[PDB]
Amino acid sequence: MRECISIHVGQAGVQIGNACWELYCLEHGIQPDGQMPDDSFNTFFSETGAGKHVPRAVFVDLEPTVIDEVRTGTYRQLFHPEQLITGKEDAANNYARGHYTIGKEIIDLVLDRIRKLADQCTGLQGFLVFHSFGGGTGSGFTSLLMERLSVDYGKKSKLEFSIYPAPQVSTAVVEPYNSILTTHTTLEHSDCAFMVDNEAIYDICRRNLDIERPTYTNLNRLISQIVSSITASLRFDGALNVDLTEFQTNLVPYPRIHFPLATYAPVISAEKQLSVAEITNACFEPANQMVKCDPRHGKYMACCLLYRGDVVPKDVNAAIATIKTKRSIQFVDWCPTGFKVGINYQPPTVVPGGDLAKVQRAVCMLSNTTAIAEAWARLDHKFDLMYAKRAFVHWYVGEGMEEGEFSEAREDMAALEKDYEEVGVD
Amino acid sequence: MRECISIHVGQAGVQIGNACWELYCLEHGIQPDGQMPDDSFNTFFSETGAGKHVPRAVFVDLEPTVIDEVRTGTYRQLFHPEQLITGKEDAANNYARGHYTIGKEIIDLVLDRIRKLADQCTGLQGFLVFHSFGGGTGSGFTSLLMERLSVDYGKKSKLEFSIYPAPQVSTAVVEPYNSILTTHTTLEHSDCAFMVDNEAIYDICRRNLDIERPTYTNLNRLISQIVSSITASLRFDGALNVDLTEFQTNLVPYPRIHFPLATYAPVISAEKQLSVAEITNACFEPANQMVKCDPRHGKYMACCLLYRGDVVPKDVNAAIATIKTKRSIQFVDWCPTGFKVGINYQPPTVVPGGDLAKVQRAVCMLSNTTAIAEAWARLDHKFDLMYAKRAFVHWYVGEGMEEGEFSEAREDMAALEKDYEEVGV
Amino acid sequence: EVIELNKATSGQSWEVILKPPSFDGVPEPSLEEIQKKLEAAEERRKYQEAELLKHLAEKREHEREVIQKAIEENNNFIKMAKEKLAQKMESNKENREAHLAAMLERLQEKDKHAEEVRKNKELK
Amino acid sequence: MREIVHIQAGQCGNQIGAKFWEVISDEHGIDPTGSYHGDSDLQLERINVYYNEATGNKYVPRAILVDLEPGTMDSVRSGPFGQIFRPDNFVFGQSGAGNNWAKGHYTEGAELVDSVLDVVRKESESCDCLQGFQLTHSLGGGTGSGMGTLLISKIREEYPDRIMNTFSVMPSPKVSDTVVEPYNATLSVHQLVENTDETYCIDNEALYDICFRTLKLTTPTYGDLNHLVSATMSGVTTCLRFPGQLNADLRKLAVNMVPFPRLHFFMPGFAPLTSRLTVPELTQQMFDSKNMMAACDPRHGRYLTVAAIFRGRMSMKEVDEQMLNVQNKNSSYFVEWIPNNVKTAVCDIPPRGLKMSATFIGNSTAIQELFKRISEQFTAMFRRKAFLHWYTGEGMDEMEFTEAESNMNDLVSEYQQYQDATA
Amino acid sequence: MREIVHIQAGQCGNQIGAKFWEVISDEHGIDPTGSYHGDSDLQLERINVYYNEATGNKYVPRAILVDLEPGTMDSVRSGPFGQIFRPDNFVFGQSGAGNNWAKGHYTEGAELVDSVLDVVRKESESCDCLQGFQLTHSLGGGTGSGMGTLLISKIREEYPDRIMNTFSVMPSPKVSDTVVEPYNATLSVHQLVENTDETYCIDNEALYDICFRTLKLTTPTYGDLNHLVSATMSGVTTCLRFPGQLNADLRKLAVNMVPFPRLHFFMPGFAPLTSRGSQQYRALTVPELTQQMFDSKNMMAACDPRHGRYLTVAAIFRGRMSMKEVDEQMLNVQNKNSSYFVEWIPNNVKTAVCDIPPRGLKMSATFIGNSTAIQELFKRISEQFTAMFRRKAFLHWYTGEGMDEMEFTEAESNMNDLVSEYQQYQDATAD
Ligand SMILES: Nc1nc2c(ncn2[C@@H]2O[C@H](COP(=O)(O)OP(=O)(O)OP(=O)(O)O)[C@@H](O)[C@H]2O)c(=O)[nH]1
Ligand SMILES: Nc1nc2c(ncn2[C@@H]2O[C@H](COP(=O)(O)OP(=O)(O)OP(=O)(O)O)[C@@H](O)[C@H]2O)c(=O)[nH]1
Ligand SMILES: Nc1nc2c(ncn2[C@@H]2O[C@H](COP(=O)(O)OP(=O)(O)OP(=O)(O)O)[C@@H](O)[C@H]2O)c(=O)[nH]1
Ligand SMILES: COc1ccc2c(c1)NC(=O)CN2c1nc(N2CCOCC2)nc2c1CCC2
Ligand SMILES: COc1ccc2c(c1)NC(=O)CN2c1nc(N2CCOCC2)nc2c1CCC2
Ligand SMILES: Nc1nc2c(ncn2[C@@H]2O[C@H](COP(=O)(O)OP(=O)(O)O)[C@@H](O)[C@H]2O)c(=O)[nH]1
Ligand SMILES: [Mg+2]
Repeated sequence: MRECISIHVGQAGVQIGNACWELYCLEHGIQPDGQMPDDSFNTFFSETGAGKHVPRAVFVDLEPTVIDEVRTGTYRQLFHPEQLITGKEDAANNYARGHYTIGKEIIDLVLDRIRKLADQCTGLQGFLVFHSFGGGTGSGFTSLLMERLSVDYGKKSKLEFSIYPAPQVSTAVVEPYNSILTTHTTLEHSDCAFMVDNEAIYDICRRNLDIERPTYTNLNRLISQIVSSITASLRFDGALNVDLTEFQTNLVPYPRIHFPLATYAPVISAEKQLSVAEITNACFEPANQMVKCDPRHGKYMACCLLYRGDVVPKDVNAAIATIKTKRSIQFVDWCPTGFKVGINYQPPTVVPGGDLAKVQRAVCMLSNTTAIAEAWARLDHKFDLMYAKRAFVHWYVGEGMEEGEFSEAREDMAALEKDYEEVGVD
Repeated sequence: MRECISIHVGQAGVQIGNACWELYCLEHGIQPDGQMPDDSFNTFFSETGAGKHVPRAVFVDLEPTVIDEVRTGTYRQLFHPEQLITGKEDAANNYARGHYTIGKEIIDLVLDRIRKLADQCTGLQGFLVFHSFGGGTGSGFTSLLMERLSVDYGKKSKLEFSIYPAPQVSTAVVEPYNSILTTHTTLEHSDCAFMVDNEAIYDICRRNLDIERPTYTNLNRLISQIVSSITASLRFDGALNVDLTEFQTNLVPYPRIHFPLATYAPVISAEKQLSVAEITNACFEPANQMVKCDPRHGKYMACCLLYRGDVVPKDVNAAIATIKTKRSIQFVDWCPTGFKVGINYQPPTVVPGGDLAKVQRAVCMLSNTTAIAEAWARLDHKFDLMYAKRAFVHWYVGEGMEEGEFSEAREDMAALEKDYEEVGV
Repeated sequence: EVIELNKATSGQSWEVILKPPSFDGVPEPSLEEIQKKLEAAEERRKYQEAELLKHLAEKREHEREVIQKAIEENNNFIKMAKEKLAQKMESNKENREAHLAAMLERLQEKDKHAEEVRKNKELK
Repeated sequence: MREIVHIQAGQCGNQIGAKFWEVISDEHGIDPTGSYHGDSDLQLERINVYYNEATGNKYVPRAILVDLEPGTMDSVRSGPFGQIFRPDNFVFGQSGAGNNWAKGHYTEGAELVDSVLDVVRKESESCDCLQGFQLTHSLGGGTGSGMGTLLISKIREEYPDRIMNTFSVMPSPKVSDTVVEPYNATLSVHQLVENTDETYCIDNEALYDICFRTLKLTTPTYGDLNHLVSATMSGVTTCLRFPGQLNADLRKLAVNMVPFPRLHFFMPGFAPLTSRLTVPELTQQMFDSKNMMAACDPRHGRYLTVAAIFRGRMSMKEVDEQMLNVQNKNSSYFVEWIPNNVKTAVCDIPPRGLKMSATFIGNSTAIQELFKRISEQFTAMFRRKAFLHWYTGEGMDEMEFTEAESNMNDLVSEYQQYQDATA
Repeated sequence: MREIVHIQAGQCGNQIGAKFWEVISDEHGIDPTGSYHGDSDLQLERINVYYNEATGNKYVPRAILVDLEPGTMDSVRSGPFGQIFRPDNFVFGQSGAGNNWAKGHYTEGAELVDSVLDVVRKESESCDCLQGFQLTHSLGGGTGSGMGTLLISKIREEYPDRIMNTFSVMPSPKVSDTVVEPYNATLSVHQLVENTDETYCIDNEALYDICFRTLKLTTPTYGDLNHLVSATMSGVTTCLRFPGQLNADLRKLAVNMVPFPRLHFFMPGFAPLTSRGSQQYRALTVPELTQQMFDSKNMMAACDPRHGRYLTVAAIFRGRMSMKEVDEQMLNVQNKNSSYFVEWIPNNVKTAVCDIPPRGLKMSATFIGNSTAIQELFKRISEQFTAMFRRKAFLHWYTGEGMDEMEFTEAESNMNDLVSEYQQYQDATAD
């Protein structure tokens, strides 16, 4: 009942999958072989007759090296081999290769495996798709995947967790091309996309966690907490619960305007208790935003607050009532009430040997703000700098794409930027 | 014999019937089991092969809790199940539901039970019909029943005892509608109708009995005394009003104007002996009428004094002579100015343990005055206030009544008002 | 003026007249009709109930039309996603094979030129 | 007319529904095992209005518990009186309504509604004489709102001659759970105008304000709000449940309270207000806006009709005196073309923990304020078509939205029309 | 993307190619008999990129050795690691091409090239996931330049979807007196512009200048120049050969480094500069290493990077050092020298750090730059070409083998076009 299938695409998607699924096992007491000494963890784990609990998940990558670490690592018995899908060549940072040249050779196998996972669900809620914007696979193969999911599953809910690129940690120059191209093609196929900015997570790990040079493992374990807060409503039986369709209904005022901003608090050094009020106020501070942008520059269209741990509804009410009085937190004309509140009572769990401290309560806020448009403007501007000279476009054209797709993607992004302006007018 | 059959329709008619039949049993010596240790009481009671005496009565109420007051009450062995007609849903305060929806479903059953009683009479006089103006069943079903009795018993007299609404005890906002609807439909089918104004009864209980908030039992006990005075000469070998026909003769010169005013005295608290002259004077005090109205605003057409108990003709004529001297009692031109007097020697009787004290002499005056039209005018006014906005009309139409029946019923009451006026000048 | 009327075992009655009248004299539905009126109201009841039920059945069919319309929107979404995906994939395939073929055609033209260079040498 | 069949739908419907059955089970002397352990037989003379009599001296509520999501009903099973309900009367789907009216009313609700009607139909057939139906739900959510009104519609088609009665909770931004409450409520109000006979307007706006302003509860929770709802629901059903000289039932209430069919939205009121007292002051609460469970000021309009119920030991003469004195001093707030439009009952059994109480059921033209407040929130969202695609995606036309708001603004105008009518 | 097939052609090709194999074999723990005697698994994690695994737990370079002159490969077999190569992968003709491009490309070279393709196909078909090909060769002679470019285009025909990469040694009058070398280089550059994806420009002019001016070598030999070549080749292939945070491969390099297909000639740089077989008394610091990115003295092509702008840069740092400090120095050389980076390719410098330093040095830095200043190298070649071509000097050496004048005019136009488009992008504005 109420199953959610998770799909992890490319290096970023797969490595974040590792952090999340590890965290899920700890949260539910599932050992690395699937055995375990509230039934709603079944939305994310099927069960074999042997009492083995198996993630309802596919890992896909076009080259095998990252997924080979899953196949030989701690949780190598958690997944069935057929869930871990790899080709030979990767997309070489090229959307066109991830979407056509290389991606076409493995897409049917992936859809066959997903179709088998769907056959095991009695009330499939939808799909959660994890990927980066900037990679050749994360961008090109995810676009192909989303389009094929629309054919096979119609309007069945599809939500994304997307890594927005950061120069610091990036290793490709064409990332602004891959970003705009996958955003254009995926836009009409996705119901809701939770964007995560690697730069913001990088900065939070330096400031709050005293880590000089955060590694992907630092970033991914922090990203795991956010992902866990969001899916905790689906995996546990709590006081106030939020399912996939409620996320969409309450965060997405127009089909294209579907990019909520995540914020998580508290992020506390393990080597270093915050109240419901304090952690709620933290979600509206621009430093704790999982995407670099300034919400004071914009208007809120919807706030979804997801509490976990030792949190009573009275304190959330008093916390949100304070928020409603801050004039520097501005909501659009056409939104008489913008708050949706989830409370799950199992505290956040942290991986032993990790940098995050154990806390008795935490909150994750998903807000839909016009201020997200700043992150689109930053991306579009990098795209224009290169595109005005057609720098690197020959690599995409060489794989069969036309230049018309580039301008059609870029003009879709300009329309998107102008939509954010229009929904903010009074 | 001169049998009369009593029909009690709706909660008010049933509960007042209970109070009347208990009082009749006390007056005639009939125990609650039906046994009994002047044979005129056979006009109101039949007799079974077990020697039990049975009220010649039918009770109609579509709410079984009310009829259960009869079949489990103190006097329950008096009645046979074929006399108690009940159903599932009552008329929900809606004349149209009682008249059209319920009445079409039960009228044949009800006439069948009445026919069974009538087949036991050798000289059926007619019917005494007890019912409310304001209830949906008392108003809606009664009026259907009176139409059908006019068909099935064309030459039989029909008298009514009608409970006129008072807001103090009323439970329904639409009682003015039901009152006009049932008066319109019943008017040409009744011979003589004694209206009992719940507010008048309520005030007599507060003032004369020192009851702060009278109950239905308080009201019904006092009403039973008036009914008893009116029927006393049917159930005993009296001299005045000895058959139902004599009521129309002595009180109703004009068939449409058939609504006599009853005045009763004395009403004395059991917690606490008046003369013939005092109780005679009390008959001419509006605080003792059964309907609130001012006879100074009208003219009498007929006037009967019904004495009970220790009353001597010399004392009566003396009392009347004193009244004509000090008061001006205005009869219409075409009627003689005077009274028909009867004495019934049977002493007035009260329920043991109740709030009415037992007296040695009592009197009931029945007068046909044009003043009683004020009671219709009060009712007509409330009707007009609601009907001008068509308030609540859709509940009546929803039961298959036509809106225009409101208008027709209201015109008839205007015509009744104009009749009372033209007679009175 | 007192005029006795009657005497009986349980009472007596007379008439007291205080003045004679000024003026001498007094100034001036069948079973089928009832049943037809009751039946008429019954038909009006039933007609109203039938009109209520017909409005409710009209809303049952709107609900069916709403539910079907959503199913048609889903099927047309599927149908247009599928035709656009196949169109994109075919145009890309053609384009890519065309780039590859042009690249081989140019290298083969170099190959013909090499044979012409080798011919020119023996010719001299 | 004895038996009422009670239905509670969605999260709010089941939370206040549960508290209702708790409160009146206490009053009627029923413990959670269904055993009677009370002191008086007034508690049992009309207990069959709401309870079925089982075999083992047991009383089971005639209640049907509905939701598209199992979570909330598992919580009531675990609540205080959770074991008093018939196990086969829980009817719950799995996927939820998504806070979406169109999902509860069309696609998702349609899949569960015939399972509910089979349980309704089994409860109806074991009734000697079915008085009608009593539904508790919110208008702002997806299940109670959308599926509740679908349920009302289907029950009307199958029992068109029975009274349909709802306790309907109106949303307020002050204690919201979803951003589309204005859509969900306006689509439901349109259904209730057409298909219910009597609706008690329970306004979360007013519940919040009572808790914050008179009860000094600086942060009200649903528990605080539902304590007011349960006190009100016990008060309005008093005359249904306890024997009195008024043989009150659901049809008689409609006949005497509803002068025109569309105008069947009642303002409930309660005194005294309490968190978790003389006769004259009780009668004056009738015009105290602070005591109204709908966020309307009765002195902003006129009462068409009023029912008042007094509970506790007190002088029936002193009650009728002060009721008439309130009516006369306040004559300008009653319509003069419905004579005698206030009816009073007194019942000697007080609610738990109170010695004397008063409860008012008013049909006031000031209820137009509640609907105007929903209309303005609807219009602010709908003029930008905010969140509309989640309803069109369920197959709804935009025209359903405009028709439902036109109908609600018409209701507003009709209430205005009778507020200005003169005799 | 695993295996690379290496090809070395002509004298220069086989000498720098042999040095490359000695150098990386020592970095990976392989001795002249193919046996692994190293002490770290990191040396073996990506060993397959360049080596085949043989029978006796041996490792054999995936290397094809080609020359029209038969003696050069007898010199390779004679060399330190000559025993490591597969004997069947030596492909030898009987007469060199006499510094004649047309001999290598059209006549004698064409008669040997099918034998080379025999060996190429067998190394390629045995690959599980072939990345592509790297060719070492010079542009001034006859075999490496003429036959080498013939090989490239023939291999491209059978493997059109693999990456084609070269280490190409540009001639200089300071090092060779052979007068026709500007002809051979210009004819070869024409081929490389059309048929390779990545070319490292190794300039004998710059190698001589480093040896003479910085190493104070009065008369540098090829051994002195090839020491700088082998250090650079080891440096640029570091990320192909060792496990790093980036899984670098030939295609991902091209995609990120080459914004326009023809502009694929990289300027390599190295620090520190050292003489061959010389003890290094003190290492270098991180900001020291970083500064040599703009140091014309450290460039393997005789161009001043400050005379143009970088389109893209890849820098690899080798040794034990802070990656935070590396990142701070690389940010600051960019901040202060912002005028030498095109503004319209955001984030065009990418850095890697490998903890294994090359033999002999504790720390080292290698730069791979796509700079518009590389046009000074092609201008220099083009001026030397013209000075001869205007006189038709030596043209009968080439027409005697069947060529025409027009093929010379065409290659000169193509190279002067290459120069214009480096200039176009050097002057292009973001505004
Ligand atoms: N947060 C996080 N970001 C990552 C991770 N791995 C890569 N990224 C980011 O993802 C983008 C690079 O895309 P990748 O996901 O590595 O590439 P890919 O999908 O595997 O595609 P190809 O390798 O080009 O076929 C850059 O912005 C990286 O910073 C990770 O493990 N965690
Ligand atoms: N005097 C007196 N009046 C009564 C009594 N019961 C009801 N009434 C009055 O009668 C009117 C109500 O009519 P009922 O006859 O009781 O009602 P019903 O028609 O049986 O009931 P429905 O079918 O539900 O409408 C109101 O004016 C009541 O005050 C009673 O016992 N005594
Ligand atoms: N850096 C360097 N340059 C070399 C070396 N050997 C030759 N050269 C240069 O390469 C060019 C001559 O090309 P070669 O490689 O000797 O010619 P080839 O490819 O063997 O062709 P043939 O004419 O058949 O001998 C001139 O520019 C020489 O300076 C070497 O070992 N190192
Ligand atoms: C405006 O005039 C009227 C108003 C209301 C009523 C009546 C007349 N008369 C009646 O019989 C019915 N009725 C009342 N019903 C009810 N309930 C029955 C329906 O369920 C809820 C409880 N409670 C009360 C009353 C009056 C006092 C309290
Ligand atoms: C300007 O942007 C970029 C520049 C270069 C690269 C990338 C982006 N990203 C990448 O994955 C590849 N890559 C690099 N490749 C390589 N080699 C692979 C091909 O053989 C030679 C070694 N060496 C290095 C890098 C960066 C550090 C040294
Ligand atoms: N008074 C009250 N209101 C509630 C309660 N629960 C939810 N609500 C209100 O109900 C509306 C949301 O509807 P809900 O019942 O949770 O959604 P549903 O389960 O889809 O029917 C909002 O207006 C909430 O404020 C409750 O327990 N008491
Ligand atoms: Mg990858």
